[PDB]
Amino acid sequence: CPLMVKVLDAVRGSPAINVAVHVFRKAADDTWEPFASGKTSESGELHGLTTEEEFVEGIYKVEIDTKSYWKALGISPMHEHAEVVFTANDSGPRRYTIAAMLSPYSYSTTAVVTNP
Amino acid sequence: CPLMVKVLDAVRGSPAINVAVHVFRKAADDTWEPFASGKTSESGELHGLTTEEEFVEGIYKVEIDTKSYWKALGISPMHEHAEVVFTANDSGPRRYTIAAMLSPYSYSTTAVVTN
Amino acid sequence: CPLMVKVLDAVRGSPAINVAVHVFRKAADDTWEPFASGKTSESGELHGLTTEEEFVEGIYKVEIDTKSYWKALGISPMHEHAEVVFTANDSGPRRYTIAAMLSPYSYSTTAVVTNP
Amino acid sequence: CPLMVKVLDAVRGSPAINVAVHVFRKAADDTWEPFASGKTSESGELHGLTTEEEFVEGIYKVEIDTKSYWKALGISPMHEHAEVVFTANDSGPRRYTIAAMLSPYSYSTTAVVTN
Ligand SMILES: [Zn+2]
Ligand SMILES: [Zn+2]
Ligand SMILES: [Zn+2]
Ligand SMILES: [Zn+2]
Ligand SMILES: [Zn+2]
Ligand SMILES: [Zn+2]
Ligand SMILES: [Zn+2]
Ligand SMILES: [Zn+2]
Ligand SMILES: [Zn+2]
Ligand SMILES: [Zn+2]
Ligand SMILES: [Zn+2]
Ligand SMILES: [Zn+2]
Repeated sequence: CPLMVKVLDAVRGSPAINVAVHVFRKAADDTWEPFASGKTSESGELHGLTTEEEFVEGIYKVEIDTKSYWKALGISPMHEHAEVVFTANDSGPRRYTIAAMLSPYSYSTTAVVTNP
Repeated sequence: CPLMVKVLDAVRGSPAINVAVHVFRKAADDTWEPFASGKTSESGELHGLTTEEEFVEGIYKVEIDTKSYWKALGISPMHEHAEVVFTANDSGPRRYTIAAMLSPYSYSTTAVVTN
Repeated sequence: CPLMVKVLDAVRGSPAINVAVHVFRKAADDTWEPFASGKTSESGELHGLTTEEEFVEGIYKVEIDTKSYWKALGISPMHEHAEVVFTANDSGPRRYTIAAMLSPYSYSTTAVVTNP
Repeated sequence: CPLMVKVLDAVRGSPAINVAVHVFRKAADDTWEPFASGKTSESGELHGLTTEEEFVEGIYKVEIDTKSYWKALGISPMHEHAEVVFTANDSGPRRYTIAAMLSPYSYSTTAVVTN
């Protein structure tokens, strides 16, 4: 995969499973145009988002749905999504994995970028 | 302070000094409206952004400028900004501190909400 | 303070208040020797640990007590403590702030080192 | 694998490759006893450390060598190791993955435990 997203639950120490994810690309007029979407697997991973020729140079946003993921805990989180923005391929053929560790009021994200 | 932002440099182990911060609020037409701005102090802190009256319920984005902060290192980061989005909910005015610990390809943020 | 410790609760979005903290210094025989202790304030901070004179060069461990901090949440955490190790003062005086963002199965810790 | 370790470089945005990992268990006399060791692969992952029979309930420390890892950056880190301590199985038996995202003056670590 040119783009893969992986999500972990830092409260229970488990993959975050069946969670919705939306991907956008910034367009000419400055709006976020819809690019790809899905739900995470049993390992907290979402594979198969895009193709090598669809994944053109530009700026991308990843939105992970969190509103009710912690409902069973009794806590409402800081926002309805966890989100990251990244700039891609100003420089060539590269593959990206976006990794997120999530809690209701805190998260850590990392972009791992490799040249095949 | 209804809203304070504090920024740490996780590569050199120090406050991030003199870095630009812009804050926005989501508007009627779904675009981001300019809300408040300033630059961090000697301690990495930014006070005085807004007032209890201007800071109504809604959805807010904090943008921290990182385009050149890493140059002397010889590394260009994952993106020209670090961005945090939060919802200010109920009833009921709260005070917010947004803390961000920054590296070129990673970041950890935390929102602390009191009252 | 030559040494200050600050603790945040990443699950509830609050300072972590009334939490026990232990500090140790490495000895010759390679055992950790007790060096200072206390409980955090209403701001999640612990001030007054040591003096400039007592805070000599060496290797230090900070232990934050977490066993039952999240009991009211229904979760047992990954360990009875969150711990950090650091190497101190190599040239001239330096002041340290150890900051920790805590959840049951994850944490983020940062050392901020400043020249007075 | 009953125990897997994975290491990421948060400064360059890549897996941490060929880095040394030593694992210990808290012994009778309260000292750390050597338990298992290895080096990370091209993916930043370390598999094959132990067996279901050897990995009994107890307290374990994972030590990641970082002394010379950012020398080429020009910075000396907060300490010569990154360390995680966890209690097992507590449980038992579960499978553990310890993930660490590393910078010179910071780190983030997460234990994922499955049955
Ligand atoms: Zn894939
Ligand atoms: Zn959604
Ligand atoms: Zn959002
Ligand atoms: Zn203030
Ligand atoms: Zn800006
Ligand atoms: Zn941006
Ligand atoms: Zn103090
Ligand atoms: Zn204790
Ligand atoms: Zn311990
Ligand atoms: Zn070694
Ligand atoms: Zn394996
Ligand atoms: Zn060590």
